[PDB]
Amino acid sequence: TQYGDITPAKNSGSLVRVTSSATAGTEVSGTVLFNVRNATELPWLSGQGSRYSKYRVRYAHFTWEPIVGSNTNGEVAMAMLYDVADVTSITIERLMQTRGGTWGPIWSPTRKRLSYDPEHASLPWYLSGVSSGAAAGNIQTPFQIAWAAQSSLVSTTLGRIMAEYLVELTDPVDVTINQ
Amino acid sequence: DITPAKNSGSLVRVTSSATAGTEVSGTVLFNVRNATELPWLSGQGSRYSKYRVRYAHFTWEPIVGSNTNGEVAMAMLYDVADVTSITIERLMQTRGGTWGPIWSPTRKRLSYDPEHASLPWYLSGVSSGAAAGNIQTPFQIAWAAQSSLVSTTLGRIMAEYLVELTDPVDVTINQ
Amino acid sequence: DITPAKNSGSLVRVTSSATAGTEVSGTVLFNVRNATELPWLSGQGSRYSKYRVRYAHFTWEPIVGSNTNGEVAMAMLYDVADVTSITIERLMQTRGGTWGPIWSPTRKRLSYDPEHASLPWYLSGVSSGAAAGNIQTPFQIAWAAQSSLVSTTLGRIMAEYLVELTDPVDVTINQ
Amino acid sequence: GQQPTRQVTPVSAPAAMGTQITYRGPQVVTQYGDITPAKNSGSLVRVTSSATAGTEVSGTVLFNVRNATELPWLSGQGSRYSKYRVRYAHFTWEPIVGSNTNGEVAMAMLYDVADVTSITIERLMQTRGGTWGPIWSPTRKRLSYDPEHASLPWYLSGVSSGAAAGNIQTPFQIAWAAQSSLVSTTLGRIMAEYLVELTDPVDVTINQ
Amino acid sequence: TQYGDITPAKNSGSLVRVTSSATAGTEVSGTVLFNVRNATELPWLSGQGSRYSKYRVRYAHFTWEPIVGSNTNGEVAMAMLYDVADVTSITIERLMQTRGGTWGPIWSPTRKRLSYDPEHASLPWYLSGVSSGAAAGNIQTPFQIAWAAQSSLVSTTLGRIMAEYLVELTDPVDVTINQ
Amino acid sequence: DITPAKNSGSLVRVTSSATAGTEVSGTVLFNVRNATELPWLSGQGSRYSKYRVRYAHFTWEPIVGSNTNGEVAMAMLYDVADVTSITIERLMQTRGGTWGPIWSPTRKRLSYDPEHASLPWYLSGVSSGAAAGNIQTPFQIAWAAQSSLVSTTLGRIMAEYLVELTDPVDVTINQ
Repeated sequence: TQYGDITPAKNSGSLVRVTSSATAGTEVSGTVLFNVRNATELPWLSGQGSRYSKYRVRYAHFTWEPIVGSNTNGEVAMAMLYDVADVTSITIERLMQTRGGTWGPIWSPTRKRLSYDPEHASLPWYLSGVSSGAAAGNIQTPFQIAWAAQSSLVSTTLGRIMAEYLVELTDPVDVTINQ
Repeated sequence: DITPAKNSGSLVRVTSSATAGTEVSGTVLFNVRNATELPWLSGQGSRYSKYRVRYAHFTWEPIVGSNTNGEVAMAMLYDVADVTSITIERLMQTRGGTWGPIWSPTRKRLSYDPEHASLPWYLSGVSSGAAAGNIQTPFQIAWAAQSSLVSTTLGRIMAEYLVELTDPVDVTINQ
Repeated sequence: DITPAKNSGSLVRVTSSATAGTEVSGTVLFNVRNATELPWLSGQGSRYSKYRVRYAHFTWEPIVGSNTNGEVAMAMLYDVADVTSITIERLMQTRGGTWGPIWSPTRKRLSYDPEHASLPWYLSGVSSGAAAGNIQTPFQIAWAAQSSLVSTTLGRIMAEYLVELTDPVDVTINQ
Repeated sequence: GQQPTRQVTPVSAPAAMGTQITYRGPQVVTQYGDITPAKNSGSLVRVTSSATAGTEVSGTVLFNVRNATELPWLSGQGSRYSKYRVRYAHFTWEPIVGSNTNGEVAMAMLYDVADVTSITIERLMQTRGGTWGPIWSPTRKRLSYDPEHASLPWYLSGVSSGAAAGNIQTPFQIAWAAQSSLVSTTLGRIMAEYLVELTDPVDVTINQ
Repeated sequence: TQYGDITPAKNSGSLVRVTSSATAGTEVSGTVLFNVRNATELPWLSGQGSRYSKYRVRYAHFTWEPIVGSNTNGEVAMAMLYDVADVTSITIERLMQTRGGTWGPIWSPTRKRLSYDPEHASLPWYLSGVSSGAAAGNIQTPFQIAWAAQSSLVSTTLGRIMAEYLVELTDPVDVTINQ
Repeated sequence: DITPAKNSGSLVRVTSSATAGTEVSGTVLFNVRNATELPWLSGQGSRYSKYRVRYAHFTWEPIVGSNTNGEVAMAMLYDVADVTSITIERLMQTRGGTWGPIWSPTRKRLSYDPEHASLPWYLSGVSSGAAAGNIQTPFQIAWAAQSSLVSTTLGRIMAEYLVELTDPVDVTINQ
């Protein structure tokens, strides 16, 4: 197969901004879908997912980016999920029991990054689509990043979750038709 | 253990718009259980659990004279969901886009790219729904055409394929 | 570190002159940020600082019947400044000139010559001006056509390319 | 028996992190060809907090042999040569604040003298060269120039006003953005070590 | 790439006629752009620049051609510039400090010729154009020849500046469109 | 020391006879100083003393629809003197004869045979006379055409060449 058939998208960026609960010390959870179509958290990537039919993730590393001082009193955790249907009960003690679970103090930048395991992809090429539904979801997104944090600080942004990746897109499509 | 089904056939017959010059668009699902456009193949799909496409080539087949005006276009889609907003200009910027005058037999052909199958073996099923559809259909052919003629049949979209089927199943159960 | 964007698309749609037999000319800038004629590509150009063209092939796409009179012509220009005095006879004596009856799909194609790029990597920018333009655009397609028909759309100018982009940039900043 | 179940890593933060820097002097040498390598280092920008707490502050720097504002030393060299090119250039963040402080910083590379608006942290993070981190800590990964992708084999030592003229005289720019709970306080500086090759001498008076 | 794609233009010719100031002993300056489009000083070359899109200079040597006797009292100087914007303050003492600067007595034909340095070209292929402006200028012309002379003689032509070159043109264009 | 000038262009535009079906004939001198049909080249010929043709290919370029009647023909002549009695039937029995329906782009092309140049290097001159002409022109293209249409322009005769020039000369002197 010739050159060009696969287009690599290598870049990084802020996945999400993690901000504390309005009630001091209350865990805050979240789940982020890794898509070429998640325009909210993967803008740069989304602008391309939209113009290609299929895609696959070559590699993706996630890390915690703190933006609060050393005296802050919080904790953070991340793990990788592979079922779009898994969206509840995201607690810290649970992420610490699921694949890649990384926990640490709020002020500390992640040392041992969390990474995608491609050799276990549920399928060769995922679809650049938006069809709602659990099944449809798992066929359009390879994995998700579950996270949970907590802090005595009230309604303050603690930091972000960074992502350094490289994904390959294939089969160009018209932005409009492709939706 | 793996059976190859090699054949060809007419997928669809394209008819001019009621309003001259206006575009007519469409989309065809490529699978072993598409009785409407891939009849011959359906007789096979009906008796095997899984399958995958080895190769598939699509072309334009004219019925009109070289004088007729208008043009055709085709491209490949890989999502049962996308079936709207199809137009020549758009198909032209889509994977595999072929085109040309309506009276002329397509030069370059539209071919399937197995290297990027979303999955090794697709299901010979008929379940409804977007997902259920993407699991049963490797791809679809999007097409659009327009002609100065009115409500006349311009031509057909042709298909030449080789499909590998596997895991035989009683036709009645498999549905 | 270098991303290839391979695709095709319709650049322009050429329409007959108000005065039959009279020539209609035009010029298309080839770059990653040309939303008008290279839409699909623009979505890429918008998110990369630099780029360069690996290969690009242009052709004539007829919409009219083989009976129609007139002819088309294309050539490559390498200066955003030159946009006047374009005529068939002239394009024919310009680098890469292709031509032929209006109803006929171009035989030989117009191809890009990277061996002579004015520079290694062009900027994905939108600044106005001749210079700023030559720094952002590797070349343009000049075309001219004439037909016995009146104010009718003759055909489209097609493009097939492979572009290598580099140095990603946030879409908002890059403008 | 089996392998470990987890991996523990001790982490710690000091009251304040920083860096002392002693200037050793610029390095210049004439060589065969017309080539003459200029090597130097220093402060690029003095990054100071927004008057409105928590608000983002930003900006960009042109890498020029004739940018008397931020690269004064380099200007002296630029004024005497006609052309040049960058061998390497690395930029880095240096904190003046205690680890107690809140905020973050980020920087990346741009290649069009015209792109100088809408600079923000979240946006620099998705731009090539993106580096970032809590404001109080020196930047681990540095920002380096990529000369293999230069648009010009040799850039010009000129000062013409255009946007194009600017891109013909500048190989790249440093975008940066930061925010902090502190108000109108100088957060830190962006340092730079680089090496450029000047060529084709010219009387300074004329080179303008 | 095949034969013919690049057309070599090898020749020489008079660049400029250097004539003295109306006021005895006053330095006279000048700048000459090396273009396939400078019809005033590079006629032979210009007639081709006009019919090609791009071009590059393989080599170019400049020399002083005196046409006044040994008893004449003057001096001449040349140097090479690479910024079209550099056009003022052209004095002899300054050319003698810029690249290739050659100075000598008026009656004496240049011995050590001044030459273009291609390995330092700002760009691979220059444009055969005329768009005014500094930037546009530097993209259409690779370099210029700055010169200055002076002599007790009044308003008399001292000599010429010769040029022996070889430039390669590429991408034919219609003479009219190309402007 | 030897410069190659590679390009193409329109030589002549052929127009139908006043009397339908009647033949229209013509002949084009191929040289570096033919401002009328080889303009671009003239700008080169004007500044070189000698030259020789590396390769030259001529073709028919239609402007009419596939319905139009009539035919075209071309052949190569090697004597400035011969310009009379040109007719299709005759060109067909002459070296390099190409032909075909008027609306159809020539299949086989007319090519120059350098192996038999009457001389190594031809002069870039403009002197009048048969001899003076044969010394300055390596060959000419004879053509003839006829069509059912009346006084309409049928098409153009195209040329693609590579010419080697030598011994530069000031344009003014060289004439």
